[PDB]
Order: sequence, then C-alpha cells, then structure tokens
Amino acid sequence: TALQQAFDTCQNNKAAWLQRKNELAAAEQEYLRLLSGEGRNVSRLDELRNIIEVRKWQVNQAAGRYIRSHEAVQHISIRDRLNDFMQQHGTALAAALAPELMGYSELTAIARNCAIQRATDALREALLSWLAKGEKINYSAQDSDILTTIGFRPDVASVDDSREKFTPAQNMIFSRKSAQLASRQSV
Amino acid sequence: ERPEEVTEMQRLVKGEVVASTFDEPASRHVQVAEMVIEKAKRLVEHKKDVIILLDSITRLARAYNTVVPASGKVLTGGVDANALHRPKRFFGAARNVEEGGSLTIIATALIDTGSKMDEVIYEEFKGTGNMELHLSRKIAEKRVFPAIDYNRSGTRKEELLTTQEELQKMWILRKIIHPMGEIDAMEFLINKLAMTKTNDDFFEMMKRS
Amino acid sequence: MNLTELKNTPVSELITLGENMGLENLARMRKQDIIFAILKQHAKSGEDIFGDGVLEILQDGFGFLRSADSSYLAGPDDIYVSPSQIRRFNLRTGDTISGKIRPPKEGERYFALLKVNEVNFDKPENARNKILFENLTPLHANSRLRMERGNGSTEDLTARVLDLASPIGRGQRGLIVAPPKAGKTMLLQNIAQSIAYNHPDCVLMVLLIDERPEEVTEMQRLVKGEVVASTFDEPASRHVQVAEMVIEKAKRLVEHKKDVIILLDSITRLARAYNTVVPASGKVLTGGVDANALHRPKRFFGAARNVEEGGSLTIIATALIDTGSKMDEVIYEEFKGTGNMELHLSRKIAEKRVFPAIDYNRSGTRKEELLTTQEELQKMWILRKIIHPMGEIDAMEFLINKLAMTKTNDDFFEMMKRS
Amino acid sequence: MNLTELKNTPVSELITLGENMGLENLARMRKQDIIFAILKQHAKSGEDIFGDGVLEILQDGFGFLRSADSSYLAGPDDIYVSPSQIRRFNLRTGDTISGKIRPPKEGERYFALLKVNEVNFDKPENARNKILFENLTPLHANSRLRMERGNGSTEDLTARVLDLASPIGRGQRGLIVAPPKAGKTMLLQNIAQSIAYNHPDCVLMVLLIDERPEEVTEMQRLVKGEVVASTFDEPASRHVQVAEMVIEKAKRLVEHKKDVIILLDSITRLARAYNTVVPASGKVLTGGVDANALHRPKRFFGAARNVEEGGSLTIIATALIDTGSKMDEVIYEEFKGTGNMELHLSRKIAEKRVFPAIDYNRSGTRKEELLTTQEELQKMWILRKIIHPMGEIDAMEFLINKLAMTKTNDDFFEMMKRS
Ligand SMILES: Nc1ncnc2c1ncn2[C@@H]1O[C@H](COP(=O)(O)OP(=O)(O)OP(=O)(O)O)[C@@H](O)[C@H]1O
Ligand SMILES: Nc1ncnc2c1ncn2[C@@H]1O[C@H](COP(=O)(O)OP(=O)(O)OP(=O)(O)O)[C@@H](O)[C@H]1O
Ligand SMILES: [Mg+2]
Ligand SMILES: [Mg+2]
Repeated sequence: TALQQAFDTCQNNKAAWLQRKNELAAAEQEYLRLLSGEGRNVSRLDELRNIIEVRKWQVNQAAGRYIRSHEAVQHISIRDRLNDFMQQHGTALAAALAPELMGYSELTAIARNCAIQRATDALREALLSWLAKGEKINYSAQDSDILTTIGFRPDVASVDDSREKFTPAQNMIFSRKSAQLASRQSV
Repeated sequence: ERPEEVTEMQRLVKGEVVASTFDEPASRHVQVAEMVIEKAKRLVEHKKDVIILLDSITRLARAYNTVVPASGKVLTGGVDANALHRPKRFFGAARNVEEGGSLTIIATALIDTGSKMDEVIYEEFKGTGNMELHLSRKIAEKRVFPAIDYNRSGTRKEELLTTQEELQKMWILRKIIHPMGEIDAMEFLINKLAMTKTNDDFFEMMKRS
Repeated sequence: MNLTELKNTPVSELITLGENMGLENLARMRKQDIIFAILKQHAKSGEDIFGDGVLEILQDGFGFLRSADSSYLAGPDDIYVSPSQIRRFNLRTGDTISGKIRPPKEGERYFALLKVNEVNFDKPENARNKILFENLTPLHANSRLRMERGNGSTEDLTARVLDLASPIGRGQRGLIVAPPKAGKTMLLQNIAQSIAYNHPDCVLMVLLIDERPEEVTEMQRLVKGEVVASTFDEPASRHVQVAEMVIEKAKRLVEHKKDVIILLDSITRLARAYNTVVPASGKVLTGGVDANALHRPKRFFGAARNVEEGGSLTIIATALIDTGSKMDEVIYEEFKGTGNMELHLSRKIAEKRVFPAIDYNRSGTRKEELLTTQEELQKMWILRKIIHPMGEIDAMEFLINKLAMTKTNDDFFEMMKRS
Repeated sequence: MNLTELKNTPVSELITLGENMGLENLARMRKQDIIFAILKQHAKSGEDIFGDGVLEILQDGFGFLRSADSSYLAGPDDIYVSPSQIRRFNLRTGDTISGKIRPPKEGERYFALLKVNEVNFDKPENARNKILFENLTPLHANSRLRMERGNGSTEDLTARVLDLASPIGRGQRGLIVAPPKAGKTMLLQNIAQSIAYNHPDCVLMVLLIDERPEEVTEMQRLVKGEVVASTFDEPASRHVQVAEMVIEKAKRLVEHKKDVIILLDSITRLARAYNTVVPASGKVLTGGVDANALHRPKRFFGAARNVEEGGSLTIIATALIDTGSKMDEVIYEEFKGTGNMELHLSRKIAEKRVFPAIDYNRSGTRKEELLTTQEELQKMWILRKIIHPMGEIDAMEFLINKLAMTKTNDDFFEMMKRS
C-alpha cells in the first residue's frame, strides 16, 4: 500500500512548493515596493536581495524534489500495475515471446543477458504497431483517481524554474544561507 | 596623533569621534582606549550596531608595551606576552550577534616604519582578522590613489557576505586582474571605472561591453 | 544535581532559574559566578549536590576540576580536591571525576568533593590498577578508518578523495601541510563529522588553538562530538596549559581500552606558544626559537601510537607554510619526518575553484600495505601511477569530473577499470 | 634478584609480582619507579642483589651506571658510582660493569656499588691492562662479511644484490645515501638480521635517533641482538648523550678482541642534534649551521677501522638527501668522501616497483681486491661492465629478474657466461 504514502508525499511536496512560490512572490512584491520607496536603505535592500535569492533557490529545490516525488510515484504505480497484470496475464505474453525465454532456462550470465535484450527488442517491435496506430487509452480503472490527481507530467511552473543547474559549492553556500535565515527567523 | 589630525577629523566627521594626542602620557591612551572599547561593548550589549575605526593598532600596541609591567619574559624587540595580550582584548571584540546588534572593528597597521618590532607584531596580527587589505609605497609613488593592491587584498568567507551574482562579478574581476602586475592593473581598472557612475554600471559595462 | 546540563544549557533559562528564588541580580557577572551562587544556594538548603570535571594537579597537590563545556576556564566553578583523597583513590592529571561535592566553608571559596562515585567512566576499584600510557608498547596502524559516509552525499566527495589519497589508521601521526587560504578548516570539520557519523563508538575530540571566537562557536554548534577550543583571547600560558591538560586527559582515556581521535589546528600556533612560554636556555636557533622550545611540541606530537592491546590514540595536526616567518619554516622542517603520513594543500589548486586542494602526487602515506585489503591497495597503486605523470590541476580536474558522477569509491574503481 | 631479568620484562608480570610480594599501590608510576621500589623492598628484606650495566663519568667523577635495554634513561634505577672505585679500578666511560650493588642509605636516593665481579665481560684486574682505542693502527677490511644466508629466503634478495654491489668487511666506514621513502629501514634491519644469522660471534648494535616509536619498537622486536633507540620526544641533548655512550662503549669493547658493528640512522640527524646542542663558536657556515659542530659527528664516524692486534669497529650509517631542507645536503657534502664504502639509494628507481632501490652504476666500494676473492671480483666487474651502458631502469629490473630465477649465488655466477 506504499502507493498511498508516495501519493501523500507528492501532494505535500506540491503544497510546500506552492508555499515557496507564494512567499517568493510576496518577497518580490515587497522588494519592488521598496524600490520606489526611496531613501536609500542600502543595507535593507541588500538583505532583501539575499532573502529573495534564497527564496528562489529553495523554490527551485522544492520544484526538483516535487518532480522527483512525482516520477517516483509514477514508477511505483507502473511497477505495481505491471506486477499484478503479469500475475493475471503472465502465460499469454510468456508464450508470445516463447522461444527465447524457453531456451533461457539456466544459462551463463552473458547468454541470459543476450536473451533478455533479444526479448526487449522483440517486444519493442511488438509495441511499435500500436505506437503507430495509437488509439486513445486512459488510466487503469483500479487506481485512476490518484492518477487523476497527478494527471499528466508535472506542470511547466514546476519545471521552468529547474532549467539551471547549481554546482555543489553553490548548494553548500545556499544551504548556509537557508540555515542562517532559519536561525534569524526563529529569534 | 598630532593635534592637527584630531582637530581636522573632529571638525570634518559627522558622528562623535574620540581622540587623544601624544601631548599626554601613554597611560591616558591606555585608559581612553579601554573605556572606549568597553563603552562600545555596552552599546552592542544594548542591541545597537557599532563600528570602530582604529588608527593605528601598531601605535596602541607600542603604548601598551611601554606601559605594561614586565613579567620577566621579554621577546625580541622589547615586547612582552602581556604587552601583546593587552591590545588583544581591544582588537578581538569584532563579532556578530544573532539576536540583534553588531560590533564591527576595522583597524589599520603600520609597516616599514624602521622598527622591526612593528613588523613583528604585524606578523603576530597576520592571522587574527578575517579581512585584510595592503597599501604599497610604489603604487602611491605613481600618484594614483588609493594605493590598494588587488591581488594581495582579500576577505575570508566573503561568499556569505555578498550574494551569488556579486560573487561571480568579484571572482571574474579576480581572474581578469590576477595575471598582470599591480600598478598597470590598478591604473587600468581605475580609468575604466572612472567613466562610470556606479559599481553595478561598471560591472555591466565590463562583463559584455 | 548533574551540573552538566546546567552548564550546557544557554543563559536564558539559567537566568530564569536564578530569579525563581530571587537570587538578587545575577544577570551581570560571569556564568561561573552565577553557577557558584546557585550551587551554594542549593547546598545551603540541605539537598545533595553532584558534580563532575577533569582533574589538573598543581605543584602542591591543590587539585582542580575543570569543566569541558566551559573551555577549561579557571573560573570559580572549578572543584577543589585535596591531596589526601587524590592519594587514597589514586587520582592523576586528566582523569574524569564525578561524585558528591562538598559545599565550601569559611576559609575557602571553592566547592570541595565529599565522595567520588565514578572516575574514568568506570568503577574506581579497577581504575586505580591501570598501566601508564607510555609503558604500553607502540605498534603500527591496524584498523582502517573510512572517511566516506557511504550515503553518496555531495559533501562527502572531498572525504572520498581522502580515502583515495591517504588511509587513516589508529595511532597514526597525520600532518596537513596547509598554507593560508587552503580550505583546511571545513575539511577538518568534515573529517570530524565523518568520524562521528561512521564511528560513534570511537571517542572524537577536536582541538582549536588561538582561533577566532566565531569559528570556535561554529565548531561547537556543528560537530556532535565535544570540542576543546582555546580561543585567541587568552595568552600563551593558558594555551599551553590547556594543551597539556587535554593531552593528559586523552592519554588517561586511551589507557582504558578506549579509541580516541584528536584533531588539532594548528600545530604551528601551539609551537609558537610553547616557544614564547618557555624560558630562554641560552641557545637560540634561527627564527627566535629556543633550543628547548621544540621539546614540548615533539613530546605532544609523539604521544599518538597504536598500543599492543586496547584503544589507540591518533593525532592529526595542521602545519602552516609560506607565512613569511622563518620560524614557521624551521618548525615545519623539523616536523617533516616525525609523521608517517601527510597531505599537502596546494595553493595553486585553491584559485582554480577545484576542491579539496590536494597535491596528490606530492602527498602520500606510509605502511598502508598492512592497513587495507591488497586488492583495493593495488587498485590505489595503479590509480597513483595513472595520476603521477600529468600536472596537479589537470589531475584534480580528471579526478573530480569522474568521482562526482559515480556513487561510491568501489563504484568509481569499477567504472574506471572497466573502460 | 638481578636487574637484568627485571628490565627485560613487560610491566604486566612485574606489577603482578610486586603486588603479590606487596609494596604499595604500584600501578600509577613509571616502570623505573616500580623497579626502584621493588629493589628497595628486597634490600630491606636482606637478600643480596647483583647488578650490571654500562658506566659513564661526569665532569667531576659523579659516576652513573645505566642499562642498554632502557635506552640509557636517567631513571632512579641507575647505579651510583663514586670516584673512589673509578680511580681504584682505573675505569672510564663505556666499560661494562657487573657486581654487587650497595642499597642506598639516608642522604642519597641512588643505589650504590658494593663490589664489581667483572668488567666488560672480563676480570677487573685483567681488563685494566688494556690500551685506548686511538692507540691502535687502522687497517683495511681484510675479512669479508657475506649477506647470503644460504637458505634461499624469498626476501633475502635485497641482501644478495648488496654483495653484488657493495662488499662488506670488518672495520670499514659505511655510508648510505637515501631519499625519503626509499625502504632504507627495512634494508638496514635485513642487514642486521643477516649479520646476526651468518655471524653470531660478532657483537651487533643498532642505534636509532629521533625515529618514530613504532619504528623503535619494531626494531626492538625484529632484531635479536640488543638495539639502542632514542625517540624524537627527548631533546637533542639526550640524543647526543646516548650517541656518545654507545660509541664509547663500542670503543671500550673493541679492545677485548670483539668485532663490533654499529648502525647509524641517521648521520644527518645526529649532525643536526650536535649543531643544535653546542654553543655557537662565533663562525657560522652559510645556511645557519655551526662549522665547529661538525667536528662532533666525526668523532662518532671516524672510529671505523680494523686492528691488526684484534677486533674491528665498523660504522654503517645512512644519510638523507632531497628532504626539502638545506641541512641534509650540507651534511652530505661534509661527509662526501669521508667513508671508504658508500651505497646509493634513489627515489625514481624506488617508484617503479623494483627493490632494493640501489643505484648500481654510481654506488661502489673501495679496495675490493684485498676484501674479496679474485675470480668473483672479476666476474662481478664483468657484471658491472654489462650494467654500465644502460640506464638504471632496465639494468635494475634485469638484475632483479635474473637473481630470482635461481637460488644459490654461485649458480648465478656460473650462468651468465654459459649464455
Ligand atoms: N569543497 C569546497 N567547496 C567550495 N569552496 C571550498 C571548498 N573547500 C574550501 N573552499 C573554500 O576555501 C575557503 C578557505 O577559507 P578558510 O578560511 O576556511 O580556509 P583555511 O584553509 O581553513 O585557512 P585560513 O582560515 O587561514 O584562511 C573557504 O572560504 C571556501 O570558500
Ligand atoms: N621489496 C619490497 N616489496 C614491497 N614493498 C617494499 C619493498 N621495498 C620497499 N617497500 C616499501 O617501501 C616503503 C618504504 O617505507 P620504509 O619505512 O621502509 O622507508 P625508509 O626508506 O626506511 O624511510 P622512512 O621510514 O623515513 O620513510 C615500505 O612501507 C614498504 O612497503
Ligand atoms: Mg581556516
Ligand atoms: Mg625508514
């Protein structure tokens, strides 16, 4: 039943990412309000720029974590559905690709891997037919509702901010920034 | 200092400045320095940011050495362990408070003054600060000011002080200015930034022209 | 009353506790005075009081018990102990003593000890019958220490190259030849946290000499293991006395079948303090160093060894170079052959934004063939042969761009040897 | 009992027997203190005790007697010797003494000497009629010492090639030039154990100065003969004292027709200790080394000679080069051609996995004609001529793989001409 826990983790990651987005928007709007507020306040401007920088960095991190959780949910759902379906219809497709898997039996590692890859390309050529004709198909009815909640791939808002990559030094310094932000917010 | 410098500072600076010429003995200097540092300590205790400019640590240390009683152990150059421990309490107050207030200390040191104990105590003060910048006589000889040496100067853990983009600007400037010499690089940077208005404009006009 | 967490906890709750019974205005003096006052107030009411500390003997048996969390300050909170009980219960310098504490009476202002219920983390009965540390026969390093956390953390990458640079063993004198601005401080704390997170059983200690208070408190709040940090405030006398007391405590702890690892930074400053605290012997070497100014640092650094049975003491010390001082050069030169392994922190690596700055070709280890498995040993040998020809910058680049993409050290070995 | 068995025992059984007999809380003190207390109790019981050791005299006749096992430590167990018996028996420093020892009385804290039963493994009256070491006539190394054990040991190869590179004879002056990490310590201990195995008659002494404690204890364990080692913890004064004690003991022993060889690891460290222990003479050689101080190592290194009347004192020493300091090259240049036998070690030949790292082309011997046979000398010179045209890589690997395909050196001698 770990699919439910994975779904809950994805949902709370999405909620946390939305919280990060709205607080980043609030920081940006107050910063732009202070831009026209005049009166220098150079130290305040610098600290607000640091705040918005760490906000956008943690927004990017939360978006990446949400994407990772979403793809983990997709993977676990796929593996569970395939496992139950194979327990339901194993023999039919086992006999469809019979000769390679029947000669598989017990062999050496290289021969076993060669048979496995032959089976993979055979089923690739099998699936290419419906990849070509491709009529519409929906989610599995057993657990569609959860798949309905996530729907398609994560939205562009969760991936448009993940284009850039940060070196480990950047990650370390921004983690220090987050730690000092938390320490100064606690007081 | 001479009365001229203290008078011109007190008639030029905005905030209150504490000064004491050499017309008074060293004990006056010791007492005024200790009372100023403890007053600043109390002010930062009351959660108030305070910045202390010290000019100079070498002369204050010399006065402390002249005034400190001898403990029987004297190093080379007529300097005692307590003779350097006494100015250490004045100098080491630089730290930050997380719940409010700050006590920043920026100090200057004198070298090549003809006395070897000056550079000895400078070496003792080499690894005590987290920010250092040097001044070169030859750079100031060319009548280009300030005579700052970009390669020699540096700040410890400056990444946390500034943002990421400012760090990138600072380090690309480091990579650009590092290869060539000091005087040529200084004059090149000062003339290229002279035509600008602010630092950000200078960075923008140097990064992509 | 287990004064340990009373001293560990911050000042706010201590002030509230002091003001609970209206102990005047105690928010002005030192923490030691506050602790002394509250302890005397609790003692005057008749309740039993307990205390613990580390023992340091004077020239007349007037023994003192210092507190580790107080950075071994000589405050009023130190517990006085008489020579009589020291002789009766066989007490020595550096021992940890916990038990009932006698409230002071007229004629003295320090808390005494009524009855010690624990010494050296075991029963006092068998604690008195122990062999001196120097009497134990040294040996070579046997147990390998893996700086890799194994969780694939991005922070552990540097630690990984350490396992690829020079293995860490028990009773191994390690040198870190690091010029200023070489990134040794965060490397040292990474090593300390790796040791704590991989070997919780082993006793971890960190030693800081004349360091800035911000770094001291950062280290205190960072590493879970206890760290002794003599700051930059006190003169050389306190530095040398705290170094002596901590090394004696380490010896006493390792005498009881306990593994202890101590990180020091920097040995150059400790040598400076020893040189400036020692009386002049009439023979001055170049750089203003006395003929006996090296005896104390050498004795301190040679303490680390692997005993024939029981825990082992391991010292890793950092030595500065090219600081513009000749005495730094001479102490580094006399500290070259005294260690069986050293890592060079190449300056040229630092400005290329590649870390950790390791001069892999220059750095190395000794007697590692009897430490690690011969298979990974010869794998490290062929890696060293591969890295040896090319320069340091490109070798570091080639190591970083291939060690970051892989998962662990053995995975890196497999991926490099499969191609 | 006797000091001989007491000194060479681990402290475990010593403390157990002391507790069984019953002295005190005899756990927390030095081993020398434990021995002193046991001897005091035994003397109070009333049983006579023998004693033995090596005697030294101060500038005022205040004679001490130390033990070789304890590395000549100045502990309380050292025997006091008054000038009266020194003048009566006409003894000096380095004379081994054994006899009855007087227990100390009030007014002194050192064991005295009742009577001496023998001096330097000889009768007290017979050993008096002996001449000083400097009164002998030096001679070349007539006898030949062979490192081949004959058992075909798999690790004996490092010794075998030595006989093919530098013949060893009694009473010669040996020097070894070796960079750091050249495997010189293992070569030296292999030489020492080969000497002890092939030549059990000759007295073997191995001297270590400012070495790592693990190296000291492994020298103690591996070498069957007595080995004297002072670590770097003690100041250079103790290194000088122990070196002088050892060399003067060897000088006193060689007069009894004993062939004595002594190792020196290393001459550079001893020279540095001499430089830093002696007062400045007003003239300093460039770099910061006293020229007069270099006189002292010569006294230690100039005693290598062969005596027609009998006996042979041999000094085999190692030297350090390319250590990063300036002192090592100055010492090497000072001892450039002062020895009649030199053996070169190289780093580049050591980093290519061939051992021993001997530079065959440069390393050589002097006066091989009178030291070894004729036909073997011609065959080995033919081998050297074969080695000479090529470099050190191919020549060394070729010699290593040719000395490994057979067992007997004679068989190797008869195979190169056949092919
Ligand atoms: N793995 C790393 N990734 C990124 N930066 C690093 C890394 N290791 C070190 N650094 C950089 O190295 C710099 C060295 O600063 P630090 O003061 O800690 O150096 P140190 O070698 O301990 O010597 P000193 O305190 O005398 O300057 C740090 O400011 C940090 O930016
Ligand atoms: N034939 C050999 N086979 C394997 N390893 C060898 C061989 N010869 C030398 N070595 C290696 O050489 C290393 C050199 O260490 P060793 O302690 O012997 O050095 P040293 O030249 O005596 O000097 P120092 O101890 O001062 O470094 C040894 O740890 C050993 O592993
Ligand atoms: Mg640092
Ligand atoms: Mg060696």
